[PDB]
Amino acid sequence: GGPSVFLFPPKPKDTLMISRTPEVTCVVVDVSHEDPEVKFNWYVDGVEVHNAKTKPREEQYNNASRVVSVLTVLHQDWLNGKEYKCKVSNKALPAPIEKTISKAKGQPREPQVYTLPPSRDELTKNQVSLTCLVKGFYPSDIAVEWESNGQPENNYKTTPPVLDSDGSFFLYSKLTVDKSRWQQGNVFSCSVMHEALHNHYTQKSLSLS
Amino acid sequence: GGPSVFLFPPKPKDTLMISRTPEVTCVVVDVSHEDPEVKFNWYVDGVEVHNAKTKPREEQYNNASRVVSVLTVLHQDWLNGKEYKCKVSNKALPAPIEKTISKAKGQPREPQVYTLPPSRDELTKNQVSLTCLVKGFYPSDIAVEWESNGQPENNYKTTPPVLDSDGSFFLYSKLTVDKSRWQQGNVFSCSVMHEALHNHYTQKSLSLS
Ligand SMILES: *[C@@H]1O[C@H](CO)[C@@H](O[C@@H]2O[C@H](CO)[C@@H](O)[C@H](O)[C@H]2NC(C)=O)[C@H](O)[C@H]1NC(C)=O
Ligand SMILES: *[C@@H]1O[C@H](CO)[C@@H](O[C@@H]2O[C@H](CO)[C@@H](O)[C@H](O)[C@H]2NC(C)=O)[C@H](O)[C@H]1NC(C)=O
Repeated sequence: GGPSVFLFPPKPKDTLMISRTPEVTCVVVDVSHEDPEVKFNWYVDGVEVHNAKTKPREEQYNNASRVVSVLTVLHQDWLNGKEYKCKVSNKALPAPIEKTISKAKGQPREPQVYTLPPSRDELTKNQVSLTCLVKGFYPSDIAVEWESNGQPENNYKTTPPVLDSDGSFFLYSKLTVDKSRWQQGNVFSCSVMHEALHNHYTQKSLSLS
Repeated sequence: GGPSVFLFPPKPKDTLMISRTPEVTCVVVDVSHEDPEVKFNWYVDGVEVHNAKTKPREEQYNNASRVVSVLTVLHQDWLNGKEYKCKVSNKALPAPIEKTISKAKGQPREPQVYTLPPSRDELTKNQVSLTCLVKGFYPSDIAVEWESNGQPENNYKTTPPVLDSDGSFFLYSKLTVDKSRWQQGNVFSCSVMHEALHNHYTQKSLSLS
């Protein structure tokens, strides 16, 4: 017994590209049956708005319900620091629950992007690691991708952002390719999207030296 | 109203060095005042043991209490996969809460450790990044450190372990030094501790080529 509220920011890639649709998501869990109806009020910088959409009710595994409201946001509103408030009114609540999110505050800093070839030690293995170091960025909302000849690469993993000692963030992205592709002289690229880059996008290349 | 239980494994460095003292920690939060007393029963592979120690009661910020029991463990017991069960008996509980932890199961895999010098692009900055790539290890319990001339370095950060595509883990550790120290020819070392290394320890060096 007891309903709670979680509020999620848009996905980094979505806020950075005008072609994409950034959304903020209000998730209500433990919806007491005795009180199913949930009213959502949305506010952007205090001003109530209405372009939200409540997706189908989902059935939890505890005799309770999950109701999700999704609010489409303007890229520029999000990047400019506007606050999004989701107001959840229920009967099983002493008062409406109000949650709030916004972009992290603080001076945006531009990611420095560095590509690092495999250690000579790794050339004895069947596959090698190509490393993309992304550092010095703020806020931590970022997306990183790898590609070669214009097509996405499958076998890569990216660390979460890590808080660095100067208050900015860094991460690494590791791409794994067969040693044969590397040694031939194939060219690989690390793409980085972040608000503090020109056109929200930079890429750095890496191939055999 | 309602008491819960969290169970924490020992610290990686502690299980790997015989000189250190690995402990498992049973944390009880929301200790209903009406029922303060908490009895701890500890079990190692089902066998009850008694070398635990209950640290001073702490006062939460919700009219409830926090009681912590700490169990000293044998390095080899932990690394061999023995299960640690913490049994919390309280009056405000329908039944004693039993929680359980053990080392992650699965074939231990040896970390491959690779040191990577700064990208040539970074030599235009006042400080440079020295990168230690640690990959292919299992389980994810690991510790990484940096040093030069036998002394620990201050300015480094290590990513959490990341699940790689073959089911093993990797991480990176980034050491930041003034460009001047790098270019002079100072030698830096990345130390790695993990159960699947000989003597639970390896290190790799990195200096100007
Ligand atoms: C699922 O939750 C509902 C409440 O949301 C439980 O229902 C109530 O059951 C009590 C009997 O103990 C009745 O007095 C209430 O009037 C019921 N309320 C409603 C809205 O039906 C129900 O018992 C729960 N299901 C299970 C299997 O435990
Ligand atoms: C802190 O928690 C205690 C219970 O752990 C609360 O105490 C009880 O208060 C009710 C009155 O509403 C009494 O009928 C009970 O007998 C009390 N129990 C005990 C063990 O004292 C107490 O009210 C809480 N403190 C605050 C400030 O809310």
